[PDB]
Amino acid sequence: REVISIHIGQAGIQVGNACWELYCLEHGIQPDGQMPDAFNTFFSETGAGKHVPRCIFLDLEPTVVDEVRTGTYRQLFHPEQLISGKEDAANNFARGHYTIGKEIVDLALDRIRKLADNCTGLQGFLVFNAVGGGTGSGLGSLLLERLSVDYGKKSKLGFTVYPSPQVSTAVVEPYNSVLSTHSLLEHTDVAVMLDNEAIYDICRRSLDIERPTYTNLNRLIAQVISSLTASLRFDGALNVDITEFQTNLVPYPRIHFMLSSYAPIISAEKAYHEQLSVAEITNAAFEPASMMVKCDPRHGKYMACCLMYRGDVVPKDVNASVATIKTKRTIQFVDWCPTGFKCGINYQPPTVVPGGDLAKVQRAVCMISNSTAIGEIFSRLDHKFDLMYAKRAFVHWYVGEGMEEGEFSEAREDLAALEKDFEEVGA
Amino acid sequence: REVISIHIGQAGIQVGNACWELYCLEHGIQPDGQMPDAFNTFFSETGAGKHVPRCIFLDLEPTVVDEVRTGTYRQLFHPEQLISGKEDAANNFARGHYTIGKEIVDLALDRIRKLADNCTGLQGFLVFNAVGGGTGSGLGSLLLERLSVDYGKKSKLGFTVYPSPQVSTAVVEPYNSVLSTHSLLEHTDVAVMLDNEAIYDICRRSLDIERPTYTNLNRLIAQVISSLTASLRFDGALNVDITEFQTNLVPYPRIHFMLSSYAPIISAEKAYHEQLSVAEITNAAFEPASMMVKCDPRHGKYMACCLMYRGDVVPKDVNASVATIKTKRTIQFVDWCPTGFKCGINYQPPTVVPGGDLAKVQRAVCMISNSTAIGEIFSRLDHKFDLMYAKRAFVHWYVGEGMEEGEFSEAREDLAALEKDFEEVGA
Amino acid sequence: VEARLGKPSHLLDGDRLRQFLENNKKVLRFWCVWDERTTMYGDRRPYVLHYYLEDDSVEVLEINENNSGRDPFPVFLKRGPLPKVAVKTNTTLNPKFRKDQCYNAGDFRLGLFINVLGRDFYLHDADTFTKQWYKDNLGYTDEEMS
Amino acid sequence: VEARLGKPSHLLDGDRLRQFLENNKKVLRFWCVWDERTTMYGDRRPYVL
Amino acid sequence: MREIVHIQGGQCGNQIGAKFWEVVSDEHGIDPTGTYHGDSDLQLERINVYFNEATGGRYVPRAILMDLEPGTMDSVRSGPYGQIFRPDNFVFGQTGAGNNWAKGHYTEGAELIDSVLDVVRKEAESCDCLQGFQVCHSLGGGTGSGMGTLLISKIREEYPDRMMLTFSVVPSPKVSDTVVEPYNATLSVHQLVENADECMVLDNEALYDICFRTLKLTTPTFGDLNHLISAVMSGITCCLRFPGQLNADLRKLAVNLIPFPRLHFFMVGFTPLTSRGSQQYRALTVPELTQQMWDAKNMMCAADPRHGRYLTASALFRGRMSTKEVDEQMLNVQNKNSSYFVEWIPNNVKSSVCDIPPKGLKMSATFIGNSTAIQEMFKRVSEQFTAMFRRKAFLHWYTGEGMDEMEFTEAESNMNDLVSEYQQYQ
Amino acid sequence: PFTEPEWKIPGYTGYVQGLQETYKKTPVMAQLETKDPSPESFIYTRTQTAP
Amino acid sequence: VTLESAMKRLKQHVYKQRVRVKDFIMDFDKLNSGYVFPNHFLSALSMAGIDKYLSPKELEVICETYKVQRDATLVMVDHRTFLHELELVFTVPHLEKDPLVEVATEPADLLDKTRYLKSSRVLQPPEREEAVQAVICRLSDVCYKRGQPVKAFFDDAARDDHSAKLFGHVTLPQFRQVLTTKLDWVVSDPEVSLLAAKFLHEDKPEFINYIAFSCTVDPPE
Ligand SMILES: Nc1nc2c(ncn2[C@@H]2O[C@H](COP(=O)(O)OP(=O)(O)OP(=O)(O)O)[C@@H](O)[C@H]2O)c(=O)[nH]1
Ligand SMILES: Nc1nc2c(ncn2[C@@H]2O[C@H](COP(=O)(O)OP(=O)(O)OP(=O)(O)O)[C@@H](O)[C@H]2O)c(=O)[nH]1
Ligand SMILES: Nc1nc2c(ncn2[C@@H]2O[C@H](COP(=O)(O)OP(=O)(O)O)[C@@H](O)[C@H]2O)c(=O)[nH]1
Ligand SMILES: [Mg+2]
Ligand SMILES: [Mg+2]
Repeated sequence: REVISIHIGQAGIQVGNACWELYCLEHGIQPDGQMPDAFNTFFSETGAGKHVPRCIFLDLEPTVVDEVRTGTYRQLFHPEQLISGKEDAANNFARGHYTIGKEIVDLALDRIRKLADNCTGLQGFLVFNAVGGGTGSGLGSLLLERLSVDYGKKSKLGFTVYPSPQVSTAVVEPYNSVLSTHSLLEHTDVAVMLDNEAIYDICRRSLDIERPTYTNLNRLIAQVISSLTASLRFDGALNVDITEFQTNLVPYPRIHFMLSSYAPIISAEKAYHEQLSVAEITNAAFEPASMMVKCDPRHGKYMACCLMYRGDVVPKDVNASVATIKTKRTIQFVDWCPTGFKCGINYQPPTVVPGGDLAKVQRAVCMISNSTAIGEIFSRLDHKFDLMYAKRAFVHWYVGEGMEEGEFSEAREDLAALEKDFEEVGA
Repeated sequence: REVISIHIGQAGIQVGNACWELYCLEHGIQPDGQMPDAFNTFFSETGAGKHVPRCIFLDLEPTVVDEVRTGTYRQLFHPEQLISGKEDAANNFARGHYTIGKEIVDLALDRIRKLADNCTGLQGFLVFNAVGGGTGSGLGSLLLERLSVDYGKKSKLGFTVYPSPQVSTAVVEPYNSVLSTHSLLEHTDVAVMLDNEAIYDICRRSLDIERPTYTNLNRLIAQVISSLTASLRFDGALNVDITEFQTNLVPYPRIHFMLSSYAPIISAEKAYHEQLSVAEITNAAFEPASMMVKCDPRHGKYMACCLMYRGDVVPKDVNASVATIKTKRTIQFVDWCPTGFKCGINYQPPTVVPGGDLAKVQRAVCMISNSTAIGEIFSRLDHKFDLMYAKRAFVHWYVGEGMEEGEFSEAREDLAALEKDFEEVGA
Repeated sequence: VEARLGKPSHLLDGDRLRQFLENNKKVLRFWCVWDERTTMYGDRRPYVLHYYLEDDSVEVLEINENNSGRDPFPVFLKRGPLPKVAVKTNTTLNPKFRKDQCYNAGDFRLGLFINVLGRDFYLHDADTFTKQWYKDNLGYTDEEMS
Repeated sequence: VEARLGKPSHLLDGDRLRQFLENNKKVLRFWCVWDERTTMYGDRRPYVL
Repeated sequence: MREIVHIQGGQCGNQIGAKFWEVVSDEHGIDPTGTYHGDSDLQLERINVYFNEATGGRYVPRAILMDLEPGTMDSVRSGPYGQIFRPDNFVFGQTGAGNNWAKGHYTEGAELIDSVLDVVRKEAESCDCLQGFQVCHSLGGGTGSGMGTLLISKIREEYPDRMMLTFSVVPSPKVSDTVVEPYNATLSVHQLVENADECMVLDNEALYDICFRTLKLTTPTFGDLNHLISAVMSGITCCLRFPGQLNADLRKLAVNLIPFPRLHFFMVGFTPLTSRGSQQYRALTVPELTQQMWDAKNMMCAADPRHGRYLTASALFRGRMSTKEVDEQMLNVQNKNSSYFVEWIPNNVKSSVCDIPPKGLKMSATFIGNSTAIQEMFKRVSEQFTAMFRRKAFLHWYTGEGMDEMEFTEAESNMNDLVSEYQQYQ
Repeated sequence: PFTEPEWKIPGYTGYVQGLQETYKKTPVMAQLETKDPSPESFIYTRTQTAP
Repeated sequence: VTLESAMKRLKQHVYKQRVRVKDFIMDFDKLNSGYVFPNHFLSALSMAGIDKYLSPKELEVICETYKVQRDATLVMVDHRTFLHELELVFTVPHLEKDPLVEVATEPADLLDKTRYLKSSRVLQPPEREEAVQAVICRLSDVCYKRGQPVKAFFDDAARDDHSAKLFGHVTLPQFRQVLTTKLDWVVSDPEVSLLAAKFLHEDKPEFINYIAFSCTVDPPE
């Protein structure tokens, strides 16, 4: 049961740099690749005393990939996987999706192919990208298109990073988001939402970090990845595979945008005092100040929730813990869904990183839910996309690449169709 | 079972510099002639302990030959298996075939004659020459003619270096190519095509040496030769003699033109990351980008194929590996041959020259295949012949040497028949 | 399960390439003498013995004398790992011999008897590389290698 | 740059005419003898300078 | 991979550009001999963007000096780091335009430009991936603008798929060096707004105010002003030469700054700029670098940015910094000074962090603001033009050169509607 | 034996300094005659004899 | 890894990148009393981005040598003594109390400035250094007689993306290939091991300094 993981763009392959730094420790694999049977789903045992991941970092600019080639994980990867172009998409969706993507995706998927057949029990894909940029969204979409036509039924889990309402590093990003979701809406299967701004709050409140850089954000994202996927590497008391997410959380073929959270985000000092237990880390997963996505879920109603547990958790109490949550009336479920949880229990506790910031906790919870609040995010993006568009601002770059006004007027209505399908399903 | 090889021309006796470099170290023969059963096929032991090669080097220019006489392999070759004239043929086929050819070739064959003397089980001949040169075309097509009247029944394995389609070295190549091809047909039983662009391709694609030279080319030619001759030297589970090519690969007395392919071509650093299996090294030998002759084996249809293997190879998966090959529609066989595979397996892993661009691998595969896409090569080269011909260009170098106009018209008409065959048989 | 779903067999077994890389062309050569004069014909005879450090396999090459009464046969024993013990054979499966059962380079002591398939070869010499290797790796003294 | 645009070559390097004026026909003459007898033919021979 | 070729026109540019190479040489650690003598390895992974290895550790700049008098060509090689340029690139005429736009763009350019296009064509094809061009020139002189302008238009046809940066100082009535400045600038500007992709506006007027108020230099010679401008040019391309957390190459900037094709005139700045007296007294964190950045007195243009609104704005930070601390700063400024930012463009600030701060500093920054206050710098010039051109004063040196009366009426016309459509978006 | 790089093969058309002054000797011995000559040889008297 | 090894390695990195560490340290103690928690001490180094360059074993050794028990059951690390060494690298603070002392312009122990110009490392066995000089002597002679350029050929294996790249360095197999195939002359395994041991990188022991190798096998002048 193996799974391949591609990373696209500046944000994608930087996050992945923290994921593989994590996996090599979860299986005792040194960076040079040799141990001093769980690895099988991430690393193909090659040669003798070697392991090479199922991963391909690709981008258009060399600076962020050739950094890994000279990094500390030089020998870990296969130098054929790390693709790199020459000229960046420059936050120009049309540039990475119609000009530069047209030459590089053929080299991309023709490499994904000889990673697929090298696998045996391929479950699915899981891709990383930030939709604000040009290459992460532009060719990230174009790449996903040709995967769907090629495999079709392999579950594709897209872990995206959306633009935040207030904090943002680009000015054309509202264009690049609407254009990106025009495809991701219908190609991917399980698309997880993440903001940079909401994660900034977590580090300040619970980790008491007052100046967190990207190195931290990408670190506690890997934990969410390493948690929902640990149900494959370590046989748990109640397993849940990649396909379960596809059918437990998607009530309609368009509503696949999952709010994620995690608990406990605890420091090494406070780990001593806090009496960690199950009945409170379950509460800690639902408080709106702990989800990685900037939205108030109390404004909507949960479509369905999913709860990954790790470490020392017996399933008597998760039944009890979920019971009390459904007794509390501050969080309410949609009337279309009386039974509203996908419980999940594993055995291997979280792993700590020497030099990291999270403590060695006995247990942890990774909640991946589905709400009607996520409409507000698309309700928000659509507005500030409409503001700039009324003046045709910045358009002459996208048009100037070779695209046309058509792709804008017709993607604007798709988000209109989507938002209309949230206030509908919320009835 | 012994075999003698003649190296003719500038190119032929440079590959022989790289061929005989491999043999002496593969059998642990020091470069002076002795060691600090299986060599019986190549090196004839003599006197105390000193082994001497079964091979002759003749070339009319005394420059390259005496380099060997003062190179690193001085004590290895004998004083007289190195024939050298006084001046060259200078890219003029007629000049090599009649004027100087007559004066040296009877000294040549009357040396081979005492090479078959000490030999007892002579399996056959195998030549090396550049059909585009002055000696490769002249002194080969003169000697090949004179050998077939002495032995006749023995097979002849030609490793000829063809002029690349667009890349070229001399100007009068398309003349010396057709004049030799007219004489290659009726004497050489099995002729293995070799290019110089297609191998400049492989050094750049796989071994990714951006600016390769000849010594990189000759080394991996010396591999294919050793790979298809290994059955005689070592023991294998399923071995194929040098007469199999005279019966498993030639359906018609004039359709004898083969493509070659070798795998796995991998440098040292990409080696241990990659997963070396029989599934892909059998696959690698079939992509058009992994041949030694610039032509697309997709355009035509394969008449017959023979797959040689080396090293640790279990006979099970070689069946399931070629079983898939038949089920790929991207390649197509000819209906006049429903079964066209010849698998040969041997136990010795590929020896790597010290300081080579290749890595130590557990196994390797060489694929010698006949097809009809070769019928395109004799056409595209034919086309450029007529252009220089209507202008009688460079002709007076030929008639001025002694030859005449007829063999210019008829060798054009000889190859003319050859085009109809690869057209008609492909139907 | 992996074998049936498609997976390289050498990967299935494992720990093969590592030894090959370090000892690719390392061969310990010994000169054995097989005394047999006590049987009702024939005589005693010298052979050699190759121990391939790459695969821990054994190969016994028979050397031939000029005008011997023997037909020339290059090899005397195929290149397969020596059993070193008697194993209850199964008619269906040729026995799978583990390294512990098979001979090891540490077993040849230059004066011992080797039970090669019942034949008891008395090895009595070794090459310079083999002597050096034994001193390097097994801590043998100079006198043992004599 | 001056040489391209046209300028007397002797003025480019300079300091030529000064010596020529002061020493116009001043020649130091020496009588050298070249011994070579140690080679496998021929002899030693006088020259001037 | 990504390459920049650097062209320097006229006296104003060659002297600024000379400082630009003495600076960039030290950021990579190569002495005036042209050999490497640095310490960090990160100095050499991206020297191809600015240098070519010649033979045995010699690196030559990818530059093309050019002017119409051999005077500057002597002085540029006088000082240190003059012995690095390739002598072949020293293309230069002999006569001298004499502060006449028409002579630089019609008379001498006719006979020298064909030769500088040669060497430009050589340097451009000699590299693999051209990122763009980097022109250092002026806007008041004759051979700076008029000669440098024609070179631009000769290129945009040749490489229409590349960027083009032109750091061009502008004239101000307080620094009024020549007499025909209004005739030269307006003539020059009409061509940048068509061909050049985006230019950084500079002027010697504001560069003096910096050197008095904050640097508190007593007698700032041209060696310090050009040394300030060299820093800004050396900062804009930091995301090419050094790894950074949030990379932003040249094209990633343009598409973020230019909303409409004709609005590509930027004002710039640089922090930290501190006298060597108050250097030892002040705090160096991220908010300091920002309040000194958005300080209206830190802009290197004589245009008060609080007299207009910022269309967009950018800030390239350098050094190890906390990307939250960087970003929430840019948010605060946009919430507090809510009026000075455009309404119909949300989040008008792009940020970028690079991991290698300039030589000696732990942390720096660089401001690039595409404001609408830059309109006045064209308003004060458009009237000086129309004040002289009303009586055709000084005209017979252009009419007697190839220009007609139409072009001046056309140049002021285009310059007029340009200012019209800054006021339009405000 | 004579196996150094300085000695040359009998079939050596390359030039050897001073092979026009030899006779009745095999080539390898002739290359020895030039390097370490015998008092009777002309190559000895053209080099090491006093004038 | 011992303390001095880890210490000079961290000193080299902080001086070459000019990284401000005090920012990431100050926010973890609001009180300016020093003695930051050990987790926050490791956290601040992760923030500064030193994790990529030094090994966690090395960060562990630095923590244990600066750790100090403020109490019998409480342990902390006084970041003030540590920040003291980190500016002793750059300058000498409080120079006003002592004008007579002279400070150097840069720390000489941390910097090479000639690693691409000369091979500074020495072999401790004298006969080993003897052999390495003998082989380069023979090789320089052959290169000067033939007229071959050396550095031009190594540019190939370095520039490519399919190799684990590090400027001024090629790994051992590519070095050997350029050594025998691209260049004419032939070198055996013992001398290759000597050539590797002299120009080997101490950070990453599998990269070979071809720039220094070319510069010493033929000077440019
Ligand atoms: N969580 C997280 N987000 C990041 C990181 N780096 C960049 N981002 C986000 O990525 C967004 C833009 O996408 P990028 O990946 O940086 O740019 P891109 O997709 O590579 O497109 P190009 O810049 O043209 O190559 C920014 O707004 C950041 O919020 C990171 O390290 N961690
Ligand atoms: N692949 C490969 N081709 C070679 C090599 N040497 C020569 N050639 C080919 O030989 C062709 C030129 O013909 P030559 O063989 O050199 O000439 P010739 O046959 O010796 O005839 P003359 O020059 O007249 O004596 C070129 O097109 C090369 O492609 C070699 O070492 N490897
Ligand atoms: N910043 C700066 N400006 C200069 C320098 N030298 C000259 N200038 C300005 O350049 C303007 C005139 O440009 P000029 O060199 O005459 O242009 P050109 O004659 O066409 O080359 C004057 O107003 C000066 O203020 C310098 O070193 N630094
Ligand atoms: Mg990016
Ligand atoms: Mg020839």
